[PDB]
Amino acid sequence: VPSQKTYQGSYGFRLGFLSVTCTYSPALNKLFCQLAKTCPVQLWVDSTPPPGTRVRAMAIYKQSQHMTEVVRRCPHHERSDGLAPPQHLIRVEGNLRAEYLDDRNTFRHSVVVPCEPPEVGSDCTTIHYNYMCYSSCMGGMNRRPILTIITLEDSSGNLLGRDSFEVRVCACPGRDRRTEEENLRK
Ligand SMILES: [Cl-]
Ligand SMILES: [Mg+2]
Ligand SMILES: [Zn+2]
Repeated sequence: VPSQKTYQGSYGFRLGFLSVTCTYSPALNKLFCQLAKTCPVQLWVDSTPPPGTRVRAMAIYKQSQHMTEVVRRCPHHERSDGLAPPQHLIRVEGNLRAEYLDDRNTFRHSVVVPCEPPEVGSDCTTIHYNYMCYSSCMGGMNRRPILTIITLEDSSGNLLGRDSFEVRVCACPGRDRRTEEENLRK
């Protein structure tokens, strides 16, 4: 099972977050988003990682009883940008250099882009992710919560930093965030 251990590493790596289409709960460390819509995830570092640094996104099941199962789309949502394979839950929007990878040992999917410097007008680098299947989809996540694990890696795949967040893909992310936050209070 892929580690979800937070690891700021030598570069001080950590994530930040911004009709609601995507909303992040700091209290829950949980992103709520609509199907296939833009999810801006910010990459923050204290110092600039070397040339060739890469950023990988991968989904895992949050519950220990499901951690060994590969997160994939349900059959219905398999059937596009002509780049993300139809089985991949997570895709990147707006990056000409996205790589879609299947682990040969674990069968897990991931998407990698080069680590780029912050865009003009921003103190951080933002990646736009899309989630291609609902949390509730029978045959896919089937109501099981997931984590997205973001790893900062060197050009050879070695770990430089790690952070993570829970995700719910749902039709009414603002309402679902409110319900889960109010339920946490009560
Ligand atoms: Cl659900
Ligand atoms: Mg955090
Ligand atoms: Zn689905």
